[PDB]
Amino acid sequence: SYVRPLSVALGETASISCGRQALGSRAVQWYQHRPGQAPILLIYNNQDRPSGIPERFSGTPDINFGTRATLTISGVEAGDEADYYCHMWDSRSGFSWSFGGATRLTVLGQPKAAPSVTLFPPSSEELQANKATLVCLISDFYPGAVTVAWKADSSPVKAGVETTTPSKQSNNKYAASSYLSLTPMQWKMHKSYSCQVTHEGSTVEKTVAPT
Amino acid sequence: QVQLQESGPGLVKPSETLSLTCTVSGGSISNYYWSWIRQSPGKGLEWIGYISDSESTNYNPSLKSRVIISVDTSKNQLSLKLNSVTAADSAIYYCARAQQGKRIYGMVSFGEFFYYYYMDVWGKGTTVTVSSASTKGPSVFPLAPSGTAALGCLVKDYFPEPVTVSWNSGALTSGVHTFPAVLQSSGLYSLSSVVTVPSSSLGTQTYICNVNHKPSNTKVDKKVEP
Amino acid sequence: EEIKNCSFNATTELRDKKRREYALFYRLDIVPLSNSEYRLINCNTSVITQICPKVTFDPIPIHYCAPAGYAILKCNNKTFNGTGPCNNVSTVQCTHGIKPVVSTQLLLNGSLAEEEIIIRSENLTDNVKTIIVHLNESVEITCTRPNNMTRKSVRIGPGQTFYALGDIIGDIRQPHCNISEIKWEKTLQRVSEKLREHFNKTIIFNQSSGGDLEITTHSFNCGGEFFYCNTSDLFFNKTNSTITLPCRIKQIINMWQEVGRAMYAPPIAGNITCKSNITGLLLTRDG
Amino acid sequence: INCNTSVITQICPKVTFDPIPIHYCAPAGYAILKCNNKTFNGTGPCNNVSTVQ
Ligand SMILES: *[C@@H]1O[C@H](CO)[C@@H](O[C@@H]2O[C@H](CO)[C@@H](O[C@@H]3O[C@H](CO[C@H]4O[C@H](CO[C@H]5O[C@H](CO)[C@@H](O)[C@H](O)[C@@H]5O[C@H]5O[C@H](CO)[C@@H](O)[C@H](O)[C@@H]5O)[C@@H](O)[C@H](O[C@H]5O[C@H](CO)[C@@H](O)[C@H](O)[C@@H]5O)[C@@H]4O)[C@@H](O)[C@H](O[C@H]4O[C@H](CO)[C@@H](O)[C@H](O)[C@@H]4O[C@H]4O[C@H](CO)[C@@H](O)[C@H](O)[C@@H]4O[C@H]4O[C@H](CO)[C@@H](O)[C@H](O)[C@@H]4O)[C@@H]3O)[C@H](O)[C@H]2NC(C)=O)[C@H](O)[C@H]1NC(C)=O
Ligand SMILES: *[C@@H]1O[C@H](CO)[C@@H](O[C@@H]2O[C@H](CO)[C@@H](O[C@@H]3O[C@H](CO)[C@@H](O)[C@H](O)[C@@H]3O)[C@H](O)[C@H]2NC(C)=O)[C@H](O)[C@H]1NC(C)=O
Ligand SMILES: *[C@@H]1O[C@H](CO)[C@@H](O[C@@H]2O[C@H](CO)[C@@H](O[C@@H]3O[C@H](CO)[C@@H](O)[C@H](O)[C@@H]3O)[C@H](O)[C@H]2NC(C)=O)[C@H](O)[C@H]1NC(C)=O
Ligand SMILES: *[C@@H]1O[C@H](CO)[C@@H](O[C@@H]2O[C@H](CO)[C@@H](O)[C@H](O)[C@H]2NC(C)=O)[C@H](O)[C@H]1NC(C)=O
Ligand SMILES: *[C@@H]1O[C@H](CO)[C@@H](O[C@@H]2O[C@H](CO)[C@@H](O)[C@H](O)[C@H]2NC(C)=O)[C@H](O)[C@H]1NC(C)=O
Ligand SMILES: *[C@@H]1O[C@H](CO)[C@@H](O[C@@H]2O[C@H](CO)[C@@H](O)[C@H](O)[C@H]2NC(C)=O)[C@H](O)[C@H]1NC(C)=O
Ligand SMILES: *[C@@H]1O[C@H](CO)[C@@H](O[C@@H]2O[C@H](CO)[C@@H](O)[C@H](O)[C@H]2NC(C)=O)[C@H](O)[C@H]1NC(C)=O
Ligand SMILES: *[C@@H]1O[C@H](CO)[C@@H](O)[C@H](O)[C@H]1NC(C)=O
Ligand SMILES: *[C@@H]1O[C@H](CO)[C@@H](O)[C@H](O)[C@H]1NC(C)=O
Ligand SMILES: *[C@@H]1O[C@H](CO)[C@@H](O)[C@H](O)[C@H]1NC(C)=O
Ligand SMILES: *[C@@H]1O[C@H](CO)[C@@H](O)[C@H](O)[C@H]1NC(C)=O
Ligand SMILES: *[C@@H]1O[C@H](CO)[C@@H](O)[C@H](O)[C@H]1NC(C)=O
Ligand SMILES: *[C@@H]1O[C@H](CO)[C@@H](O)[C@H](O)[C@H]1NC(C)=O
Ligand SMILES: *[C@@H]1O[C@H](CO)[C@@H](O)[C@H](O)[C@H]1NC(C)=O
Ligand SMILES: *[C@@H]1O[C@H](CO)[C@@H](O)[C@H](O)[C@H]1NC(C)=O
Ligand SMILES: *[C@@H]1O[C@H](CO)[C@@H](O)[C@H](O)[C@H]1NC(C)=O
Repeated sequence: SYVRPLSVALGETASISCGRQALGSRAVQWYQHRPGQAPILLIYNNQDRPSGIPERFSGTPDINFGTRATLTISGVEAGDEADYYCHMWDSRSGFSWSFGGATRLTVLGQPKAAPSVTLFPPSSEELQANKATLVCLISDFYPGAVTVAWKADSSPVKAGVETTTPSKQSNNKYAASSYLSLTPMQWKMHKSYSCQVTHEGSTVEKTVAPT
Repeated sequence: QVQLQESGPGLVKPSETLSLTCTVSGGSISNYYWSWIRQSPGKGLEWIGYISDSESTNYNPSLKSRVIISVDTSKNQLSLKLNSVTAADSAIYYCARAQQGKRIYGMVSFGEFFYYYYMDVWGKGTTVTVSSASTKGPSVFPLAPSGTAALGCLVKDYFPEPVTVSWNSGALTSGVHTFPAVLQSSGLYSLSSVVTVPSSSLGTQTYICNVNHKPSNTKVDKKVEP
Repeated sequence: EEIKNCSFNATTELRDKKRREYALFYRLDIVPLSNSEYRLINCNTSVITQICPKVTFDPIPIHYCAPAGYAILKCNNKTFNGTGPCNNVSTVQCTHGIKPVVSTQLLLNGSLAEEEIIIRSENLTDNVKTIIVHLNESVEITCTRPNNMTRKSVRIGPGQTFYALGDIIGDIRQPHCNISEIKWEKTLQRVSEKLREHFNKTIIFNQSSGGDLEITTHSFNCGGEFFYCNTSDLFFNKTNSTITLPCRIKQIINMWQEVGRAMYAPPIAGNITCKSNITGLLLTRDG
Repeated sequence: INCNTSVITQICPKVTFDPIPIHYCAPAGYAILKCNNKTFNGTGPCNNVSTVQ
């Protein structure tokens, strides 16, 4: 479906409005869902939350018709960055098959972090099979946006690069790969290769050489 | 006390029945409701269907004509069949325990109530890929290391996702960082994993990775050293 | 199929332009004519007149007085059969305050017997004579139509703004009435004790024999809308909890059963709740 | 102008609105008291009062 944006500062309180207003007496669910991750049920009844969810997660009870369902996340931290769904059941609307449109929470103000670049040279067994491939591993940076640059000696190379898009870690930081594939001959004929990771305003470079 | 775990093929040819199963741990299967949910890249969460404690079926009309949610009461096992698979059906399929809630707003006598469900415990998910392309085992080359040292392994050219990596068959867990994979123009993913380690630890303390790519059932492993 | 959302083509402020309006209608006020096309219930035999939405049917005491040179004689024997010689008679210029409470089966907001429960009729020996029970203990009934309704003015002609059933805000629920189980069963096992005096047999309560809706039901008024309650759970003679009667509501009613004059009650907006005293009955005996 | 809120009735084209004197009389057993102070405020005590049928 289509997603709605939302930005709250770290430590502040998020107010996630539901997508579909109810027509009768309701029973709304709230699922926290991160991409590539199993969703977790935050709140099942209009306000009841299961064991293992913190008190900072709050729902609105349905005591009088007219109230609008909102999810309240007090003290938002970096981990609360996910998709949130408003499963809206009520009396007059039918069967709630649809979880509804997502509200992607993006907590602002997280600390900045610097990449941990590491570049391995082609493997000997790899070189034996007439196939060489360098590997540049960027990790532990934030915000999740890096610019890789492969330099054969001094002149740059762009034919043969494949850069994985930034993805979040368990530290709530980002990590990305970048592979330079080249024939085993052009790996020895060159002086040295380099991988230049540019993150935010700073560049950092790890170089390797055939020896 | 109740866990879950999926089990799938990882790859299904177009227009063919896709079959998955789930195994409940710690509770009677014929005692709760069970649901299937799948998330594709782009489309939000989609509720496939659910099976009652009475094992009565009810599917999402978005795919009701193509879903069969079965069960095996004997061995705590629940299944799913999805016939006529197409490229859009590729997603991460989850199975979860649906709990029935009875929301009462008027008189229970006049039926002034409705039935709402909420899935409170899910499986870990099974990734399925829809492409007539064939399967392919990987190729794990060792990445030799060189304050602290860092070594890894280059899992090259496989299809399809996922791939399981572990160090020393489960002994080494700290300092590891498996990286997300790179889809190549040839059409096959390549992955990488590394582990930061003390500089002196490579005296002879064998560091051996463990690579599993089950969609081809080609489990391998390799050792790293200078 | 309890209530309907109906659309109709309607005349506008101008005589040639047509408008497409929608309005809610109770199922009872509508008949299915010979693809989900319907028709008002009383257009096939009567002229319909909407109540001016300002006048109210709230029953207030009426004092019936006799002209000068006339008199009113009042009986005060607290056992008076309703017929024959009464002593202790007194004269009054005017009757007491009498509320015109129009109900069926159950007598609402009436007077009470001071002692006993006085059965009244002409000839109790046949059956077609209506028995009228009087009571000393009043069972308190509580009725309500819980659907938060909206009034919607529609344009139908020059200065002719008929008021229709707009929209149901909130839940869809069911109108009904509550009576206490122990209390109604107590005071009904009381009327049973008095029928044995004249008929030395075993008395019985079944339900209304059938026919039109108004005769079979406990029809009355409440807040400004006319209820129709199924009284089967009240009369089934079986010698704590509470009982609840399923009621419906009509807007096209025809009180004072004229030749062909219908009546539209404009919808009362909001939550309707009225509590009333049941002070009597009106039974009919089988042959 | 008045079709959006009222019912229109045309005067029967024979009746006329010509203002003619109206004599308001009181029933028998009643009386009408007339003030004749040619400065009467319209309110309060007036003397020289006379009665008329
Ligand atoms: C004429 O006669 C008529 C007939 O007699 C009569 O009709 C009656 O009308 C009234 C009003 O319209 C009706 O009252 C409603 O009753 C509903 C049901 O209430 C009972 O059930 C609940 C829930 O029971 C489950 O949960 C509890 C514990 O949570 C368990 O103990 C139960 O066993 C049960 O759990 C099982 O249930 C299922 C079946 O097995 C399973 O699915 C489940 O897994 C479990 O196994 C009880 O909690 C209630 O307890 C209350 O009352 C009892 C008295 O017996 C006391 O203990 C105590 O006082 C409690 O307060 C009760 O027993 C109510 O749900 C309903 O109230 C809600 O709905 C309305 C409309 O939607 C809302 O406006 C209202 O505000 C309430 O909303 C709250 O609750 C919902 C649902 O939980 C929430 O979603 C919502 O957000 C809100 O929660 C908030 O408030 C809660 C408290 O209010 C609070 O706890 C929350 O934390 C949150 O802050 C309403 O009261 C009545 O049913 C009609 N009669 C009949 C027979 O139905 C009529 O009035 C008469 N008079 C006339 C016509 O004039
Ligand atoms: C009874 O039936 C009538 C139709 O005969 C319903 O009117 C329709 O109501 C819906 C919802 O109010 C309207 O659609 C909505 O449009 C607005 C504005 O674009 C938007 O906010 C909503 O997302 C939705 O699209 C629809 O236009 C309206 N039709 C007309 C002609 O006005 C009425 O809601 C029904 N009510 C009940 C109680 O059954
Ligand atoms: C039998 O008598 C009782 C008692 O008079 C009647 O209850 C009365 O019902 C009327 C109409 O619904 C109530 O009027 C309402 O008053 C409330 C508050 O004053 C107001 O919010 C409403 O707009 C409406 O005007 C009246 O209050 C209520 N009387 C009492 C004492 O509660 C009952 O309706 C009678 N039964 C029959 C069948 O006539
Ligand atoms: C019943 O419906 C009406 C509207 O259909 C609601 O009335 C509202 O009452 C509040 C009370 O302060 C007012 O502020 C609003 O302006 C009213 N609404 C309108 C449209 O006038 C009433 O809340 C409803 N009752 C429910 C849903 O229980
Ligand atoms: C005769 O009828 C009158 C009613 O018209 C009864 O008189 C009332 O009795 C009560 C009881 O003490 C008094 O409180 C009232 O003041 C009396 N009313 C009047 C107008 O006097 C009287 O009780 C009746 N007698 C019998 C034997 O039934
Ligand atoms: C419903 O019944 C009660 C009980 O009989 C009535 O309460 C009496 O009301 C009269 C009204 O004239 C008072 O004079 C009495 O003092 C009340 N006595 C008791 C014991 O309540 C109540 O008025 C009745 N309400 C209606 C609308 O009929
Ligand atoms: C008292 O009121 C009467 C009117 O009712 C006045 O009487 C009239 O006076 C004029 C003046 O001469 C006469 O031509 C009329 O014939 C009188 N009418 C009657 C019926 O007699 C009188 O003038 C008033 N007096 C004062 C002092 O104002
Ligand atoms: C009203 O008349 C028009 C034709 O002018 C038609 O299209 C429409 O369906 C009619 N609606 C109803 C409710 O009869
Ligand atoms: C009028 O309508 C009623 C609806 O109940 C129907 O039963 C009856 O046969 C009709 N009679 C006439 C004369 O139209
Ligand atoms: C009222 O009439 C009954 C009729 O049987 C009689 O028994 C009773 O004594 C009368 N009450 C009086 C006269 O006070
Ligand atoms: C009613 O009471 C009078 C009292 O005189 C009695 O004569 C008559 O038979 C009674 N009739 C009925 C039907 O109870
Ligand atoms: C009401 O009259 C009945 C008649 O049998 C009697 O049994 C009951 O005791 C009376 N109750 C009161 C309160 O007068
Ligand atoms: C009358 O009483 C009993 C209760 O069901 C039964 O014999 C009969 O069906 C009832 N209804 C009638 C006779 O119409
Ligand atoms: C009245 O209610 C009884 C049960 O309470 C039901 O069997 C009967 O059909 C109902 N009759 C009407 C006319 O609603
Ligand atoms: C009726 O027409 C008058 C013309 O002056 C206009 O001003 C007014 O808004 C209209 N009102 C209604 C209720 O139609
Ligand atoms: C009429 O009333 C005024 C009031 O001030 C008074 O001055 C005048 O004398 C009165 N005329 C009489 C009494 O003729």
